[PDB]
Amino acid sequence: LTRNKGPAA
Amino acid sequence: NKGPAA
Amino acid sequence: EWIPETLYNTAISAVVDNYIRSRRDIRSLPENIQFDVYYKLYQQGRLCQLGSEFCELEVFAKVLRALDKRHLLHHCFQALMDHGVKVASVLAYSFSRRCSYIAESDAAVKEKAIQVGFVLGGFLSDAGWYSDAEKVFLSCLQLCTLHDEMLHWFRAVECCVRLLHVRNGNCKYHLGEETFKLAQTYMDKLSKHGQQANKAALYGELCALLFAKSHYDEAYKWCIEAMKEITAGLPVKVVVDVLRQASKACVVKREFKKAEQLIKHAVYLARDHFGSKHPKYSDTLLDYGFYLLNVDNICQSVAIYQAALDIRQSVFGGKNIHVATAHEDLAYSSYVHQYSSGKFDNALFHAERAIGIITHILPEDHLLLASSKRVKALILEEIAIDCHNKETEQRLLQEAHDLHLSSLQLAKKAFGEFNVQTAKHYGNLGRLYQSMRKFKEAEEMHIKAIQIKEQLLGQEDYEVALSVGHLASLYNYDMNQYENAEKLYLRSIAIGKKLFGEGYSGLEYDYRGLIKLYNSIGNYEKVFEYHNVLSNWNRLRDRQYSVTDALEDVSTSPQSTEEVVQSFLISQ
Amino acid sequence: EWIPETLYNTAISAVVDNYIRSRRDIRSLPENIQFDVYYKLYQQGRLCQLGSEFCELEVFAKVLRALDKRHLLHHCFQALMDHGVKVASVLAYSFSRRCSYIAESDAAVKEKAIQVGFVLGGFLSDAGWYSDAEKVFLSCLQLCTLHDEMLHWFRAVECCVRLLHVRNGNCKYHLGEETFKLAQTYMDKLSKHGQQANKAALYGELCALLFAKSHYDEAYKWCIEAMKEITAGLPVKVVVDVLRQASKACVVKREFKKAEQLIKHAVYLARDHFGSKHPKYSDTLLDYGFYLLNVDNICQSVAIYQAALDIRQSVFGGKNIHVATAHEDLAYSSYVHQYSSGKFDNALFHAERAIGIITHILPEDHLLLASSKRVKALILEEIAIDCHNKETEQRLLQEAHDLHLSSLQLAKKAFGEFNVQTAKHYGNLGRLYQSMRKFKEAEEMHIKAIQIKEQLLGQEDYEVALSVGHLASLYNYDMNQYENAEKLYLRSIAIGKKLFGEGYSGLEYDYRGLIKLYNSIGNYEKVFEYHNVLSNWNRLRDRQYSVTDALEDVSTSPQSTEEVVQSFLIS
Ligand SMILES: [Zn+2]
Ligand SMILES: [Zn+2]
Repeated sequence: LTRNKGPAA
Repeated sequence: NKGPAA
Repeated sequence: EWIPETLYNTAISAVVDNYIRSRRDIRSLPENIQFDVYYKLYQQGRLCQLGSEFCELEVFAKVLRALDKRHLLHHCFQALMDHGVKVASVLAYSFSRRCSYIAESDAAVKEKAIQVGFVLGGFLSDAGWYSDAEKVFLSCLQLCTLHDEMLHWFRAVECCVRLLHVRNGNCKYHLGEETFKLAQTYMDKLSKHGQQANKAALYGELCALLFAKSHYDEAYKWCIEAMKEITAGLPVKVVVDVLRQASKACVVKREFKKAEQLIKHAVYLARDHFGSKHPKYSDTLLDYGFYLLNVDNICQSVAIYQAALDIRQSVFGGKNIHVATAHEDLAYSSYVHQYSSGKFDNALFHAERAIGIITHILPEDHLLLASSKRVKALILEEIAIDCHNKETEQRLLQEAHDLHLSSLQLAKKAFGEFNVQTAKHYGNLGRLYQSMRKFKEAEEMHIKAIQIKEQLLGQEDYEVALSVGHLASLYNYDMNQYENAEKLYLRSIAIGKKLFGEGYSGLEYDYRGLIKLYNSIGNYEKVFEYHNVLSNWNRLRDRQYSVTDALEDVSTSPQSTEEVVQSFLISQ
Repeated sequence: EWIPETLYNTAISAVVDNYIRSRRDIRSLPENIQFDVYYKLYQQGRLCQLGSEFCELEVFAKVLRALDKRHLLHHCFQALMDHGVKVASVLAYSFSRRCSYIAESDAAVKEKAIQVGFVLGGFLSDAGWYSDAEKVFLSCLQLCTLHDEMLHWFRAVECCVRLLHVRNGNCKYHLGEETFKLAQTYMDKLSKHGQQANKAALYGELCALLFAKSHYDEAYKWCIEAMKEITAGLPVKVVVDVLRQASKACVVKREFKKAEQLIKHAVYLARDHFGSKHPKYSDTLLDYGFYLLNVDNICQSVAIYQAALDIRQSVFGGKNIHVATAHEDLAYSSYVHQYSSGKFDNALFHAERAIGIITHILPEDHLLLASSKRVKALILEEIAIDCHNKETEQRLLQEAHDLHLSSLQLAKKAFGEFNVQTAKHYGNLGRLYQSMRKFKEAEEMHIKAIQIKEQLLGQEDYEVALSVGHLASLYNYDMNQYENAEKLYLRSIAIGKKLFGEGYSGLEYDYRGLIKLYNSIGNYEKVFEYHNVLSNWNRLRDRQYSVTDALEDVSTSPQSTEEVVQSFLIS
């Protein structure tokens, strides 16, 4: 899990 | 269930 | 037990089986029997004997009069629209012709046509067919403007407020401003004559329009003005719409305590009046899921969305834009919730259905596709990195690239260069380029995202924090710019502490990033310090995140109307 | 960064390496100097030279006055008791020998002996050697009853409060009643001569003696009596000892609200004055964890015992009776925590240590073995069920069958037939006989366990409800008379939700019993309902079960010393 989650949808 | 309290 | 069927249900099955011969005399039945015959035709699967009857506007007018069985009419209508017959377009075109014909008639016939148009447009916009709902509301508005009587002014205001809800759901934002200008002109000349109409519904639709356009500050201002215009005499539909839109507007302004009670009261009002299986209740649960998905509440947001989807999957199921919106919103929520484990079989499935429905009932260059093509893409890259075949890795990365580029172009054409949505597209492109080993322009994408996010949302905001966290993860892991990563990581953790406290999900990611940052520069005491902080954070996540189903957390009989709105107003 | 050794510490190692030549003149050193010489001998491992001088009462008298480094004396004293030489036994005998020599002497020399007796007797009571602390206290009690003066009865009552404490931990309950009656002789005599002696600690010791003999009605009566006479001027060790043993009487009285406000303040008050690594602090946690064990705070009940054992292990060396009792509670806590999982790996090891420590230091007929061997037998019972090999099962059940009756006989001799503990073993034997396939004997044991435990406790008690569940679980499987278990199971759920709510661990095996009972007769209108009950059971307790220990739960206490006392007393 290199990155954070997506901004939004 | 498990047993009496000591 | 095996109770026999009533004579009513047995007579229905004796008329349907002789439908083709007595189709003329059925149209003379009472309005509460005509629906039962048509619903039986739907149940038997004789949709073509039924679609041949719903296409006429006069027959569909009496079917709409049965408000008790509207939850069955929505299912029947949605079963017609994916059957192949375009009932939504035919009814709208027929109503437009009949309005253009009886525009010259007296006031009573025009008023009857306006009422028929209001109920038909409310049904079509309720069923999601927005593009076929303008042609009804536009015809009603045209009927309104002909005569300058007072009720015509008020019903022109009603046409404008209902038509504005259609265009916001149809993502025709550029016409929403003009519709609001027309509505406010009508209400200004209404107030000129000494009477004031209720401004709550119109200002709530403005809140929805500006939040969809990502004008968060003006959305907050307009939801303030909306909730300043809420009285007890308003219909509960208008009231719950205003509260849910204001709850969405409060979250983007980072005022969650107000949004908490707002969305709780909205869900309570939706459950109390409409029911647990109503489309408006499903909309309120969608907004509740958005609220929970924002403030750290992810293990229950999926459960909220699953309840929200299951209502829309039952009231009107199949290929519909509302079911597609529920799938898309759940898929991103399932993407966030299931992100820690790494599996994405279910989330990709719920994202693909949202893709496979919008592409069937909307044009390929529509904004609602853009809000969905991101989510699948946000899943694909996550499936891409966790895969092992390199060809599969590259193919899914390029597919996500195509989806993000199409969504970015749609958002840029719709809103513009300087907006939050375009910045989110830029951040998605940046993290994808990080995933695609193209780190040179990944920094450019991330800095372009942050300079737009922080300009509109301020130096301290959730989207800004997430974007700078992505930039820091890019710097410290792959571009080896360790000095620049420290300040960005500190900014991310600071904004997380200010907004969400110490329970934020991304704090784990940025703490692991800081661990890898300090391991490279050999500062082992900072490694130990942030390792202790990470263990404390994990304990905290294991402490105040208990199993509390949000469908029950809304409780029963909480602070009712004229109380939540008043507390929210005085809390400003 | 290579800090040079202090000349104090450097000179310590300078005389330890030359101990033999300067052995005589080390005893002439100051007490602060003298202790560090001896503590260095233990650190170097020269226990034989360390034990070469603690066997003298006079040398051990000066060492006992190092109050700050008492936690190091306990760790050295236990090291000698594992080293060989019985320094506890010789010191007690040597003190008792010299004590009788000043009976005809003046009270000036005499009063020094009681002061020596209380610090030495208190230390051995702290160190756990109750069999040797009793001989110390009985000697100093004799001096206080020779010359009739107002101060002599003021300390004779101070012997009997501590005599009754070294006989509660030594399981000499039969002689405990006589000491209390002997205490009232001097206590009433002092009261007549214009001195109302404080009946707080002395009444507080019956809160454990009568609790040990399962006299819950009498213990709770003396729980109220002991709690009234508390005073802010009392020593903190005296105060915390009352709260611990008063809280225990409330747990068995099926009262939970007033118990937690007492014992949490006992934890808070002990941690404040003493610290987080003091023997008195660990003594509070075991009593505190007894509360968590009975309120279904099972997740942190193991941790609080694990925390309690680590405190004693860091201070009480190796083979010490206090470590075994700390081992005892942790062994049983893991027994009920790992019941569903079956991971009785550390549960047996703690139980095996509990047998190992006690058998070395206590006689084979001591009652503490009966308490200790009971839990290990419960470990062996569940292990044989989980094991796949039937040859292993038939041997381990018999080994557990060996321990219960040996434990039961010791309970029968000291407590009488009509007591909870004797009926407690009857409940264990009934469950044991279910695994032993002696179903007819299991029926006899269960009815014995339910006609005796319920007879004196009452119709509504926690342990009585479990005893019903043991026999309710019988009729479900072996006897197959489901009508008998239909009324028995209905009693198990009934008492379960009165205090523990729906989400109780024993109720899971009770709701499942009703479905299993209903599944045999084909009933299904309740099986579907009770399947929803399990779904409610599976969530509601786990909704409020999130990880949270108890040391930060108590934290700082807004409640003061008086805020807890009056609240419990008026209610
Ligand atoms: Zn058809
Ligand atoms: Zn030796």
